[PDB]
Amino acid sequence: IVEGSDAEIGMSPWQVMLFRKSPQELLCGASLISDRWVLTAAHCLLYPPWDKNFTENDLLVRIGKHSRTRYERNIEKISMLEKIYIHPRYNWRENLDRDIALMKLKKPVAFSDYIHPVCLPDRETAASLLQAGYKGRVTGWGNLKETWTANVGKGQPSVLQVVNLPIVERPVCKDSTRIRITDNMFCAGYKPDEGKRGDACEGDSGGPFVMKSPFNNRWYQMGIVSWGEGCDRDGKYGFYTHVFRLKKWIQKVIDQFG
Amino acid sequence: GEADCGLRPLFEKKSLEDKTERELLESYID
RNA sequence: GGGAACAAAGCGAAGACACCC
Ligand SMILES: *C[C@@](*)(O)[C@H](CCCNC(N)=[NH2+])NC(=O)[C@@H]1CCCN1C(=O)[C@H](N)Cc1ccccc1
Ligand SMILES: [Mg+2]
Ligand SMILES: [Mg+2]
Repeated sequence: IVEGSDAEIGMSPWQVMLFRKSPQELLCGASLISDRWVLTAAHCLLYPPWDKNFTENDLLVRIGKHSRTRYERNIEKISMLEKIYIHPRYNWRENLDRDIALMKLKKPVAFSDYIHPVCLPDRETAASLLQAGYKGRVTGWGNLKETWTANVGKGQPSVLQVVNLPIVERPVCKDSTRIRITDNMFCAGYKPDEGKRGDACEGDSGGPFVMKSPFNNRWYQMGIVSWGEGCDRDGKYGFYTHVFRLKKWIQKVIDQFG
Repeated sequence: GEADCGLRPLFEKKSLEDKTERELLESYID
């Protein structure tokens, strides 16, 4: 996350860290949607161009974390995975269209003050909230800048980062890049003339873009950090997988595998 | 959404609000 | 009108606007 701030404890209890067993390393973000299901970006698990193709046994999910590196005993929970499900029409060859994946945990995690599921939006909530100008929130332990010099400062945060960003008009998203923007994506970020800055970055993928409903007070996950060109560049925007557009698939997987 | 999804234990459940959520709420008006 | 359309191909402050009944 670029130009964000340190998250407050318990501020994003649905935040999940995807972690590799060997070598031990942070892979991506993800979100808790129930006691046994986790949502993330498909490219986090499968991306041939980088020889990336993880199976259930290669990783762990760390739930309830604040610090990026410190093991937080009796706070965080480390769960193993029963199975991974990549969206069947995920397009890694072209533009990451349908960059979404589900992971079922081996055993249910107990919720706590630091561990709690986010809601997925229903059709009306999606129609009402996902509108240009309204702001959402993105969180992650990803890079603080698109490029940097480690000899003059660490590239990753010490603790979970957060930033609120406005949803952008679709034609504006399209006009900002040469990559094709599918109907299963949306973009967010400040325009050069708005003053404010902020963006997700490499390492933040799979993390959630959430919105708090003013009508029932609940937080809903509207997007999944997916891709961008550089980070926080002027005239460029972060792109997110449109969760509601692909909710039918999410529901299918879950009703089909409990 | 079902059950108590999206209601944070340390915030909405304790009727407390975080340091920047007002910004999100304000964007619905602005 | 309804289902289906694993939001598939397409079409603006984006809003299901070829299969089945
Ligand atoms: C995997 C995620 O951590 C990462 C998120 C990037 C978010 N950036 C901004 N500015 N919000 N995604 C990626 O790095 C993806 C995976 C494939 C390459 N990629 C990119 O974002 C490229 N920079 C652009 C791109 C290449 C191929 C297909 C789609 C986009
Ligand atoms: Mg920008
Ligand atoms: Mg389509």
